Amino acid sequence: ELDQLRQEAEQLKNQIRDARKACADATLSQITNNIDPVGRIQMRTRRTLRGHLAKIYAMHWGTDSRLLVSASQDGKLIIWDSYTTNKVHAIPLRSSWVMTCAYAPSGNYVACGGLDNICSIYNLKTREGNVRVSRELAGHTGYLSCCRFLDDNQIVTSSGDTTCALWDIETGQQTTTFTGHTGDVMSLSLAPDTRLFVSGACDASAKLWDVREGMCRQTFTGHESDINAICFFPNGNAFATGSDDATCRLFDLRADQELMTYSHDNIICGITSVSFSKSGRLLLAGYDDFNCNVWDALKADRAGVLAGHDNRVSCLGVTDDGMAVATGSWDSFLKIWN
Amino acid sequence: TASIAQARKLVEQLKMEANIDRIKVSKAAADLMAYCEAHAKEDPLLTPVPASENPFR
Amino acid sequence: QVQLQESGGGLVQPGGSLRLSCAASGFTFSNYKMNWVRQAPGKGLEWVSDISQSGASISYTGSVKGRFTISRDNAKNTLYLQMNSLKPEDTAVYYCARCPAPFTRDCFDVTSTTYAYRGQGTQVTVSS
Amino acid sequence: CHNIINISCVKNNWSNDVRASLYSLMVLIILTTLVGNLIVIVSISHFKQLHTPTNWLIHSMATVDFLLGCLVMPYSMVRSAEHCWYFGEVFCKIHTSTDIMLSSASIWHLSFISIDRYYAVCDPLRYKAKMNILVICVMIFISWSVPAVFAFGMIFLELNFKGAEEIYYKHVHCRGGCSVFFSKISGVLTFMTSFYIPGSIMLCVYYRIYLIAKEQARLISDANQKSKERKAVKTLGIVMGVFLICWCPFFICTVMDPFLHYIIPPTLNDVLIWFGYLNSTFNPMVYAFFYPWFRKALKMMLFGKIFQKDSSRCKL
Amino acid sequence: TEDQRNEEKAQREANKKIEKQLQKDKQVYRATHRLLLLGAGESGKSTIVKQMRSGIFETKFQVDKVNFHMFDVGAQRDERRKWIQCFNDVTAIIFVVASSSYNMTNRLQEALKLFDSIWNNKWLRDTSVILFLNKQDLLAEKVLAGKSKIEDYFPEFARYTTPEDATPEPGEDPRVTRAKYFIRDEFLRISTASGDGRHYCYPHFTCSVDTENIRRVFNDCRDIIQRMHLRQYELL
Ligand SMILES: CC[C@@H](C[C@H]1COC(N)=N1)c1ccccc1
Repeated sequence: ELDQLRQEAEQLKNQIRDARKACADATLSQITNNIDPVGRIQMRTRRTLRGHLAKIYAMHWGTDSRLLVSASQDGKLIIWDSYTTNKVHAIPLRSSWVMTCAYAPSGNYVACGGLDNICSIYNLKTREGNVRVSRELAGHTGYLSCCRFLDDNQIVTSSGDTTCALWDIETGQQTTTFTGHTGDVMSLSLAPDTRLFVSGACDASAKLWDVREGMCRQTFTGHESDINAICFFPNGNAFATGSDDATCRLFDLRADQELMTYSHDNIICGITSVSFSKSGRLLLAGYDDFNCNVWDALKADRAGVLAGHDNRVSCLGVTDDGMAVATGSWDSFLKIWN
Repeated sequence: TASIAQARKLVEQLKMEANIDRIKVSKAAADLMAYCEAHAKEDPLLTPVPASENPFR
Repeated sequence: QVQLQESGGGLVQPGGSLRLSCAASGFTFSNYKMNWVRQAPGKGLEWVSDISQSGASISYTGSVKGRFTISRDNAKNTLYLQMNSLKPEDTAVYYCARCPAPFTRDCFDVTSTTYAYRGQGTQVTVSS
Repeated sequence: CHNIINISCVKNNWSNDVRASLYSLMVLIILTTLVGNLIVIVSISHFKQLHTPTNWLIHSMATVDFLLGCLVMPYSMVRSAEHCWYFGEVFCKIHTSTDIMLSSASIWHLSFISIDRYYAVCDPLRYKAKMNILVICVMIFISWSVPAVFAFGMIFLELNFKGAEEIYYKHVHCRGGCSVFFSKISGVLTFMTSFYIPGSIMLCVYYRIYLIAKEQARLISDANQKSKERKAVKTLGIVMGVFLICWCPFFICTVMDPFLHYIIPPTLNDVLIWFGYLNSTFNPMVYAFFYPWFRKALKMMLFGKIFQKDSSRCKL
Repeated sequence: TEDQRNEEKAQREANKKIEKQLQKDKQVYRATHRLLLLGAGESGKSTIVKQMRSGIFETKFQVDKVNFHMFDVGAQRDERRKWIQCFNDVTAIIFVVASSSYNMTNRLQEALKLFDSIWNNKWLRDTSVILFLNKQDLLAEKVLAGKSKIEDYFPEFARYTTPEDATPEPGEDPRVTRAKYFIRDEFLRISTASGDGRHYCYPHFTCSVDTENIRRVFNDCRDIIQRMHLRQYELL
């Protein structure tokens, strides 16, 4: 009787593939052929934030585009003032393995997590004047890979136990849990309206979840290996994922299918972080070959490179105003380009 | 075994994903194109701004 | 979509010969080292054989070398395991696996319980 | 050496063509010493990766050699190619004093690099804990200072002449110039402070390192077998042969002069002094250029032409 | 602009304090060696841990004034391709094996292949592996009792002979030690095969309880560091 359901699943997959093929009247390149190229993009470092002891693995910008937060494998969660290079805070972590980092949109709270299964929330502006863990969200059986705030209260975490979760911090219980994936979950991205968010997994598939209802609305299976990074298009109707296939790929949500591929035969290294600019015309990517790239998201041509790191670009992020792009690397440095 | 339940949930979720509305890839590409064209004037990375207004200088 | 489908299996009297064919679609076959693993009835998954990108490097589990012959055809996007002179303990569910990443000699989790790039496998029964 | 009244400054018995070639060679030596040390002092400070404490000795042994090339060597170039000072007298003592200071600083930095390597391969677990920035900066300071006092209190205070016959001292002047004169007591004292102690430390510390490397090669070969007799022979041969051949001639000929009343004809003085200076030229060629990491960083400096291979796109 | 100057001086004071604390923490961190306690199933990992004395369990033992970390990665799923990349900065990967589990599924080729996978990983080409082989007593007992089918289960056991340069402790006749030494040329075969000179394997076939078990991790974290230092100086 199991095969009786496998046949129905195969038939439904065939229907989905037929619908996607019917809906692909043309590709992005045929309609972008007659557009002006972005040209060469030369941007050089503007700040180098030093003070970390081990390979920095995460980072996040504040909504004001000035304050920054970075997390390193030495146990330090440092909050920089990127404009002046100053350190506004240095939070000592209980566990030296911190795989994520998140600056709350209001700026009040910060979040970290890693191989300790626990997402620690730090209150930056207690009346006392110091930083103390507001709450340790526990209930994951894997390792936090990326956590992002929806508000000062709620938070969304992705864990290596093949599930995501939406936590209510005021109580510590998982408001909802997302269990659709079949491999690890290695990254996240929240819609500008925050009603949807996508998770990239190690099953070579991205999934789109609705935060309220809590079930995968769509699954995107264009990749062929582990997905290490994911970010939306500023308008929320498309997103881009980087994998160990050594290719970024731009999927769309309303077409429910892959739109474009960004790869080069000379590149076979894995991708570790992707980001867009304030307009979405530049897909920055961070590879394992010590450098980055800047693709014209509509031409798929390499509009530029960012080669100033030594070991690995472990996280990469553009500010909410687009004025800068910070790359935190395994050489224990953040380089703020522009 | 729980494998039958897993298969049932997978079939249900495929049914849930197969019954959504889609638009031609031309339409989605045009929407992304229009967004990039409209917001190109507000992207400092795409169109560099003078070093006077660049706070990181 | 990564999709590995196995064929060949069923009853084979001891000493008989069988052939397992793995058809792989949804990725570039010639870039990933391909493994054959197995799960015996009641036991856990047990690595059986491997074959590297080009087919030049091969390796078998202890109780299999000289008895199973593994090969791959990259033009047809296919993997092959010729099971010769079967023993009763060789009955199991055979699984076709691919290493998680391209251009690597490491193949970490093909034996894991919830690998994503592994096929549904085929049953091999060995008894009169 | 038989003093006189009126010194003959015309003693430059050379043809214009040959003394010009000598000038060309010497200024080549100057340019090499300037450029190599400038590279090893700019690049060790620019890249944030090349900031480990052990690199702040090579970045301070490059400063001494750079200073030696800048404000010392040319004033000996002229003295050697013309046998006549042409820069006065008060610039004489403050020249043969800064020369001693900088030579001793260079050789002391060599000895301290050897000490650092010893604590690096004879106490490895407690290496980064004990070779912290504080101790290494203390080493820099002592190396920079102690020679400074030992030179400016031994030359200015005419203590090298002290304890020796003044007739032989004014005689040892031989028209004066800046022929450095070392009395027996001062000669051996400088031989010990500047060369013998740093040299003995370097030898007693690199013998152990070479022995450890040979033992480690034996173990590795025996284990994983299923080098010009080593990679420790070639590199340590460079590191110690350059130092010996460049420095030992001068000091052996300098402490051997006072006892034997040797006139040391000036050609030997010039050639041995210039071997001494070749040591400062070569220090960066064997302590910073010889090692890959530095070469790779320098290549990354010139990134406008070369493109990395991204691990050479390795594939089985 | 005066309030701007006040805010700038306040931020610089905060930066000075933060940098002082980070310098102290660096003086404490550079003198701390990390480790990892990979367990290939129920192979020791429960008694061996107590001689080095809910995710990463971090213990902090101190041998001869040196500060060793140690990270018993537990509750992590059995899918290591992603979190085994985060331990590339450790000085060693203590790999515990059940050397008596050869003929017991297979816990000796799901751990003998895990070593191969770790060895050839592009991020762990630099991380050495200290290799404990627990239950050697059980292995030898089974071999002496005739339970050893390592001649058919690992049928490449006929050409094998006890290395004439052996060091067999009393009670292990030449034939019984054939097992404990048989699972030393397999991991050593993998190490010899792949090979780069950058990372090394240290086998320590011992029983499940001994005080010579922190003195082995220490004595090999000393040699890993010596070799790493002799290599970065182009010295060997
Ligand atoms: C001029 C005397 C000087 C020798 C020159 C040769 O090369 C360098 N570097 N110094 C000296 C140094 C140390 C001890 C005694 C004398």
